[PDB]
Formats: sequence, C-alpha cells, structure tokens
Amino acid sequence: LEAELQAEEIALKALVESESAHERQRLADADTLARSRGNERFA
Amino acid sequence: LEAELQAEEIALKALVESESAHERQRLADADTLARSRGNERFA
Amino acid sequence: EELMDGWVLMLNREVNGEFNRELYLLKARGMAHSNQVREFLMSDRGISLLPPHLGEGGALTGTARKAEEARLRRAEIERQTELGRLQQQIEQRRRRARAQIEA
Amino acid sequence: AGGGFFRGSSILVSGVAGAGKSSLAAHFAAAACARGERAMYFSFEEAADQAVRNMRSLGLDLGRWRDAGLLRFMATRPTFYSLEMHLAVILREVMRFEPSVVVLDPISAFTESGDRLEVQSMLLRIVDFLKNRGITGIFTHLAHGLEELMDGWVLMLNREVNGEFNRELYLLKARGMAHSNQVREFLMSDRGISLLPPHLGEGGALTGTARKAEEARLRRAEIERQTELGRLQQQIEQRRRRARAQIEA
Ligand SMILES: Nc1ncnc2c1ncn2[C@@H]1O[C@H](COP(=O)(O)OP(=O)(O)OP(=O)(O)O)[C@@H](O)[C@H]1O
Ligand SMILES: [Mg+2]
Repeated sequence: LEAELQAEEIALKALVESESAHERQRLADADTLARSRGNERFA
Repeated sequence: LEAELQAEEIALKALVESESAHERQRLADADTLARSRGNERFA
Repeated sequence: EELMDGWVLMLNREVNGEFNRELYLLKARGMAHSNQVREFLMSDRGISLLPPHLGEGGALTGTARKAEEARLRRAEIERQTELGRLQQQIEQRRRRARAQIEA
Repeated sequence: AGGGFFRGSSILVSGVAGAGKSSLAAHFAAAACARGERAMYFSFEEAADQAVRNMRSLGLDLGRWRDAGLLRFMATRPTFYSLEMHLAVILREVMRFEPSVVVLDPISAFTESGDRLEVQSMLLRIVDFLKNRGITGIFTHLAHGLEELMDGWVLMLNREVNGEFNRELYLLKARGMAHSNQVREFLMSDRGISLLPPHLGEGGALTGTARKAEEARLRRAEIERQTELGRLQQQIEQRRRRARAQIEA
C-alpha cells in the first residue's frame, strides 16, 4: 500500500508539472501572437 | 465509509457550484451579445 | 446617390427556399444609428421590424431562426438531463454508504 | 513609424459611401487648425452649415476654426464652373490664404464634368501645384488615375458580416516609412474615430459581435479544461487517501 501511495504522489507531481508547463507555453504563444499583430515596432 | 460519504458530499457541493457559475456566465454573455446588437444606445 | 443625407436599402433575398425581407441604413449623416441588417414583415399593420437576432452564429432569418431556436432548446434539455443523471448517481452512492454504515 | 505621413505628401482616402472619408479629412483639417496652422477644405457635395452640423456629432468643432480665421470651408457644385475655372479658382484661393493643409472632398465628383483625360489633366495640375509649395493634400475618393501619384493611401471599409456592418481601415500605401499591415476595426462616436485593440486569436479576422462570441467561447473552453484537471486531481488524491485508510487498518 505504501508503494501504491508513493506512486500516486509521483502522479500528482507530474500532473502539476504538466499544468505549469502548459500555462507557460500559452503565455509565450500569446506574447508571440500579440507581437506579430502589434504596433510596437513603430514606437 | 464515513470518509467516503463526506467526500461524496464535497463532490455534490462542487457540482452545484459549477452549475451556478455556468448559469451566471451564460446570462452575462447573453447580456453582452444583446448589447452589441441592440438599439438601446440610440434611446 | 452622393447628394443624399440618408440611404435606406431594402433587401428581399433567397435563403433556405424562401424569400425574407430585410433593411438597413447605409447612410445617415449627422447622427448615430444602428448598424444591424434587421428583418421585417409586412401586414395589415404596416411594416413591423422583428426583434434582433441573438445567437453565437447569428445572421439567420425566417424559418432557419426558429429551427435554431428549437435546436438550442433541445441542447439545453440534453445538458440538463446529463447533469440530473450525474447528481442522481452520486446521491445513490451516498445512500449506499448509509446502508452499509447502518449495518 | 515617426508619427504620421510626411508633410508635403499627397494622401488619398478611398471607400464606399458612409465609410468615413469626410470624417477623416475633417479630423486632418481640425488638427491642422488646432496646431495654429491654416487649412482649406474644398467640398463639392455638401454645404458649409450642413457639413459643420454633420461634423459636430463626431466631436469636431469646425465652427470654432472658421470663426477664428484658421479654416476656410469652400463649397461649390461640380457644375457651377468649367474644368478650367474650377482649377483657376482653387489655385487663386490657395495662393491668397497660404494654407498648410488642403482637402478636396471628393475627387470623384468631377467624373461627369468632362472627358476622363480632361478631368485627369485638371486634377494632375491641382496636385502638382499643391506639391510644389509644400502643401499637404488630402483627397477623398469613392471606391467602385492619379492613384499612382499618391504618397499615402488609406482605404476605409464598411462590410457586412453576420448580419451587421463593421467599419475597418488599412494603409494600402505609405512610401518612405514603415507602417502596420493590419486591417484594423474602428468605431465612430462623440469622441471621433477610435481604433479598437488588435484581434488576437488562432483563427483571427473576426469583427464586431463575432469577436465577443469567440471570446466567450474561449472562456468556456478554458473553464471546461480547468474542471477536467480538477476532477482528475481529486480522483488521484482520493486514491491516496484510500491507501492511507488501509495502511492505518
Ligand atoms: N455621433 C455619431 N455617432 C456614431 N456614428 C456617427 C455619428 N455621426 C456620424 N456617424 C457616422 O459617420 C458617418 C459619416 O460618413 P461620411 O460622410 O464621413 O463618409 P463619406 O465617404 O464622406 O460619405 P459621402 O458619400 O456622403 O461623401 C455617418 O454615416 C454616420 O453613420
Ligand atoms: Mg462625404
């Protein structure tokens, strides 16, 4: 049972890591898109 | 068994909360859309 | 056309095997006005404009409008039934936990 | 880049009727007057009092500048003069006042006043006279010759999508500078012409009500995914609590 619960802990970890990575990549992609459509380049 | 039923109660709670939030957000979205298509702005 | 202060364009187009009437204000100088292509009907009571169209798709007139209203109602009923069954299932689990506790 | 068009340039504003061509020209002239300079605005299809009233709803005050002797508003039908005398009057008047900005609204009103090559000759002479003096010329043209001689070109659109008409504008041409390549949507109001924030989405190219609908749809999808992740987290944690209870026993 202990080994099972340790495996579950590792699963929790991996899921949180994946969510954080997804948040990060969406912000990067949004910044890229807002760059390719912005008027910053002319200020 | 008690711990299981408490978990079930929490699940019921979360589901009802989600439904209420969904109702609310649909009303807000419907109001927004009916604004962007209405003749109120000219009364 | 250039010398006109207002301009009302009236349409009668074919969509879905029927002809639907519409009208919009192309030009109205000096004022604020709606930018909606509104659908209207003729009758013994004159020209009556129907309520504006509200839907995520939009731009449906005549019979297609009623069809989409019906479809939206059906989808809402479907979702409500889904939520109902889920609620009932979790509550049956709870009643179970009860019966076992009592025993 | 740099804050606008070059000074002595030739700018053509094009679009369909109701697009906003006259409003943009009036904004140009009103700004020119507001900086203390002088402007001349030649209208061939609207009267002076009517134009003032029409521009008043957009928040401009063309009357203030007329009463201050900084804006001369001249209105004459295309049939009042011959193509030669139209040019003569325009040049004489431009000479006397010594403007900084001259607007002709619209350039397309003279099409039936003569042959194509005659009206082109008149307009070319007007453009050359304006450019040899460093005067900025704003020409409004109705969409549907001398386009080639324009340094800037602003195309204004008013199109039908989703049972509504949405306004847009883009810079077709701006020689000598870097400029945006976006077809931006704008609105008119008591505050003038306001351009809405650019559109960011994987699909893109949505205007007006469809934009709000897609924003709502994106929010709904995000909420759905968040709820999915929540239920998964809760399920794995309930398994963990289980393993606990059994270990304790
Ligand atoms: N207070 C206002 N609020 C919102 N919109 C306005 C307001 N006043 C005017 N508008 C809009 O500004 C537009 C002005 O159009 P404008 O005359 O500038 O274009 P145009 O190309 O010069 O047309 P024309 O063929 O008459 O020369 C009106 O059609 C009207 O729809
Ligand atoms: Mg005009």
